Amino acid sequence: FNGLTVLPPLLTDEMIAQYTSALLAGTITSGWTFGAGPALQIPFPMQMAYRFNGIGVTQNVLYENQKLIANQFNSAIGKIQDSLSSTPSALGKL
Amino acid sequence: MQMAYRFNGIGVTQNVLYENQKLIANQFNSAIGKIQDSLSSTPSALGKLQNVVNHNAQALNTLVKQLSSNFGAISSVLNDILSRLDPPEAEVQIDRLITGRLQSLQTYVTQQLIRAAEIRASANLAATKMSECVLGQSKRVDFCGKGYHLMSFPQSAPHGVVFLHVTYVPAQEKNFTTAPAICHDGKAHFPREGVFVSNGTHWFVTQRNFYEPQIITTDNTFVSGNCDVVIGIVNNTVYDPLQP
Amino acid sequence: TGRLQSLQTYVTQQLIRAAEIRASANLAATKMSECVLGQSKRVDFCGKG
Amino acid sequence: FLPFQQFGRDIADTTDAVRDPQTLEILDITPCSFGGVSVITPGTNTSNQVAVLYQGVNCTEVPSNVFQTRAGCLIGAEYVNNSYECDIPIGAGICASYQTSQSIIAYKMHLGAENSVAYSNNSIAIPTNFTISVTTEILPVSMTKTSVDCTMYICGDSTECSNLLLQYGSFCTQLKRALTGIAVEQDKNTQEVFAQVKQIYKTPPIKYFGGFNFSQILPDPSKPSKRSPIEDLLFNKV
Amino acid sequence: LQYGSFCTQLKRALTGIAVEQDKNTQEVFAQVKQIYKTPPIKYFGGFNF
Ligand SMILES: *[C@@H]1O[C@H](CO)[C@@H](O[C@@H]2O[C@H](CO)[C@@H](O)[C@H](O)[C@H]2NC(C)=O)[C@H](O)[C@H]1NC(C)=O
Ligand SMILES: *[C@@H]1O[C@H](CO)[C@@H](O[C@@H]2O[C@H](CO)[C@@H](O)[C@H](O)[C@H]2NC(C)=O)[C@H](O)[C@H]1NC(C)=O
Ligand SMILES: *[C@@H]1O[C@H](CO)[C@@H](O[C@@H]2O[C@H](CO)[C@@H](O)[C@H](O)[C@H]2NC(C)=O)[C@H](O)[C@H]1NC(C)=O
Ligand SMILES: *[C@@H]1O[C@H](CO)[C@@H](O[C@@H]2O[C@H](CO)[C@@H](O)[C@H](O)[C@H]2NC(C)=O)[C@H](O)[C@H]1NC(C)=O
Ligand SMILES: *[C@@H]1O[C@H](CO)[C@@H](O[C@@H]2O[C@H](CO)[C@@H](O)[C@H](O)[C@H]2NC(C)=O)[C@H](O)[C@H]1NC(C)=O
Ligand SMILES: *[C@@H]1O[C@H](CO)[C@@H](O)[C@H](O)[C@H]1NC(C)=O
Ligand SMILES: *[C@@H]1O[C@H](CO)[C@@H](O)[C@H](O)[C@H]1NC(C)=O
Ligand SMILES: *[C@@H]1O[C@H](CO)[C@@H](O)[C@H](O)[C@H]1NC(C)=O
Ligand SMILES: *[C@@H]1O[C@H](CO)[C@@H](O)[C@H](O)[C@H]1NC(C)=O
Repeated sequence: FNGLTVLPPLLTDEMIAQYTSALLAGTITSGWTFGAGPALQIPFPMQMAYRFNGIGVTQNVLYENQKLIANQFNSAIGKIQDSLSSTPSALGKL
Repeated sequence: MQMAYRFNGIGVTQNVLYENQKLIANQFNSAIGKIQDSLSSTPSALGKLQNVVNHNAQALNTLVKQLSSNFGAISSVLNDILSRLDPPEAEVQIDRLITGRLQSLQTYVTQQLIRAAEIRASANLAATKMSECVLGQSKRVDFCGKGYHLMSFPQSAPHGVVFLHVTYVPAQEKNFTTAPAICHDGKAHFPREGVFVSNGTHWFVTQRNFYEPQIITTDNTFVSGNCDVVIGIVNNTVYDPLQP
Repeated sequence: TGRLQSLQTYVTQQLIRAAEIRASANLAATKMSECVLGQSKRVDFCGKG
Repeated sequence: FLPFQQFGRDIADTTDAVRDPQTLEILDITPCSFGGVSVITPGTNTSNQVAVLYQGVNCTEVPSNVFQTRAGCLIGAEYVNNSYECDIPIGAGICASYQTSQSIIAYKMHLGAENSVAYSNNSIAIPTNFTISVTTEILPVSMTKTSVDCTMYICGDSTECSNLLLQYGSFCTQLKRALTGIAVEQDKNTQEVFAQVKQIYKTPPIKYFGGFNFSQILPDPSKPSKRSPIEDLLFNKV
Repeated sequence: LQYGSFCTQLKRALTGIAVEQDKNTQEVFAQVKQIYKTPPIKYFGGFNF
């Protein structure tokens, strides 16, 4: 380096992690209400029922298969770490 | 009537508009009265448009300043080089000035091309916003302002456009107790388009964006299955209109 | 002259790459607004299905 | 080093180690300190005090209030333990401001106000009122159209300069067509945005719409330009 | 110095790119206004986060 320098970014990694944590907490606790105004709390299964209604499926379908849906979601989120770590070229864009 | 259509578009019933027409009109007038003050108070708001102009101006000045430069030659003035010097030695000086002045033009053209590409992207975005926020009502979150989009207005400006977005924001919320379903006669009931809430002693059904309690009735709910599979069901009664 | 030309070329390449990165960041911001803060009806915008 | 090796080279092929010819000893070579110097000011309207930032240097080389940050050495600002919204960005989460007499201070950026939502598996929140909100967005559309005469810019008025220039091949032709393409693109950009309707619609002479007032955005006949008050404000501002 | 002004343009271009990078980062993540916190009890009807 001869006259060449690198400047640090304004926001640190910890601040970005804090922002992502805040977004996750907001979407888990309030659904989509906090994106348009004040945050309004709602139980998570009821939010899931709203989301099923959003795509043309009735509420009773989710309310009668809650445990199976939760198990499928848990398995799917569990497989993510293995799928992401297995392939080094997954993060080639960065 | 159009405004009632637009409230229906975001999941609010028609009667809410017709029972609050004067208040909503007053709120809209007051909100639109502050736009001039908001624009004038902060000059930096329009600075983006101003920015573009400045950039162009700057470029021109640079293109002039390279003219009054020796570029490693005897002098910047060409006629003096012609007058004083002999044809053998004049040619190299002329070639040096020619190359030096050609590079400056090439760089300027390249910068103009890049800036033009950026401006084209911005214009494409503006055309899309005009198509989707002014000629219709958009369901995309945060595309046409912040909040539940109602409608929009265009205005022109030097080398640009300004959009005024009118949106709907909830306020003054209260807290209630809920239940996923209601069991009446060994059968489960679910709301058709609302949600069950409790006052602490009585249960009602209301729309999800505005508080308006109503009595649970067979035309508000539908029946599906027994009262065993659902977790959190609550015992109550469902009124039947057919009571002759 | 030979050392100044290299700087000019390097700056031009940096400008082009910066434009590409800006486009990618705009797409990411739109996806954050429409897939995380709401439910999207656009096909194949927030996943498959 | 190996016994026959004399100096050490780096990946970029720069010398970084050397062997002393008299005593068989190895020495590391390090470049001398250099960096940029920036000035932080609250505006000559507000005060005449400043702070100085030396970028990417240790504070031991700059020889008051001295501070070391990951951005470099800061002189003339007082470090505090509070946290405010950022005013003047410095880097790596450090911001500066002019606060209480009065002095320049440095602090950590504050992301926002802390909030907790009372989540439960039994309770909900329902709004009981609403507000109508109006917001503004600004987007540029076009830029200035320029044209350049290459020969007059390069060779001025002389002739043998033109004779020498024409030996350089076709270099003036590719600039004109690029500039003309840019101008045509600007004209197309304006049409794409504004010319979207087929017919010119007119408002009724009686302007009553159920109590909604649109006079601030409708054209004003009194003004010769026939612009709305907001449009005139925007036109005068720029 | 005899050549002219090139350093000023190179510096201004690089500074513009540097500011644009921070703008890009701020555009994506800083959308929310408040820092929300999850409840201490991590039960959401069987879903594991
Ligand atoms: C919750 O709301 C219900 C419905 O408005 C209340 O029940 C009514 O209360 C009023 C006055 O308190 C009585 O005049 C009505 O006769 C009641 N309704 C019936 C069907 O008897 C209830 O009191 C409210 N509870 C609380 C805690 O506010
Ligand atoms: C080059 O000559 C110098 C003296 O002119 C040497 O320095 C001394 O070398 C002797 C070798 O027996 C050591 O005992 C001394 O201790 C050295 N002097 C000091 C002050 O330490 C030097 O070693 C010679 N270089 C080589 C490679 O032989
Ligand atoms: C919803 O908010 C509006 C504010 O726009 C409230 O209207 C105000 O009510 C107070 C007292 O009732 C009056 O003094 C104000 O003049 C009203 N404002 C306007 C613009 O008319 C309205 O009362 C709120 N809703 C409820 C149910 O309280
Ligand atoms: C629509 O709004 C405009 C602007 O507020 C009103 O024009 C004002 O009218 C009053 C009459 O009492 C004048 O004193 C103001 O000077 C006017 N303002 C401007 C900027 O000209 C207009 O009256 C409103 N229309 C209706 C039907 O109420
Ligand atoms: C939520 O998921 C985590 C991780 O999937 C669970 O933690 C693991 O649980 C398994 C048993 O199912 C253990 O064998 C692992 O050792 C645990 N790992 C860690 C890091 O704790 C966690 O138990 C789940 N939560 C609930 C309530 O079941
Ligand atoms: C409603 O009551 C709950 C108690 O369960 C409380 O946590 C919440 O803050 C209350 N909401 C309002 C708006 O007062
Ligand atoms: C609802 O009523 C049925 C029959 O009367 C009873 O078996 C059941 O326990 C009741 N539910 C609750 C929560 O008490
Ligand atoms: C901030 O607080 C920490 C707490 O130990 C202390 O060590 C430090 O000196 C304080 N600095 C300032 C500028 O107040
Ligand atoms: C909510 O969760 C708690 C455990 O955190 C549990 O004790 C309670 O019964 C749940 N509420 C309902 C209505 O199931």
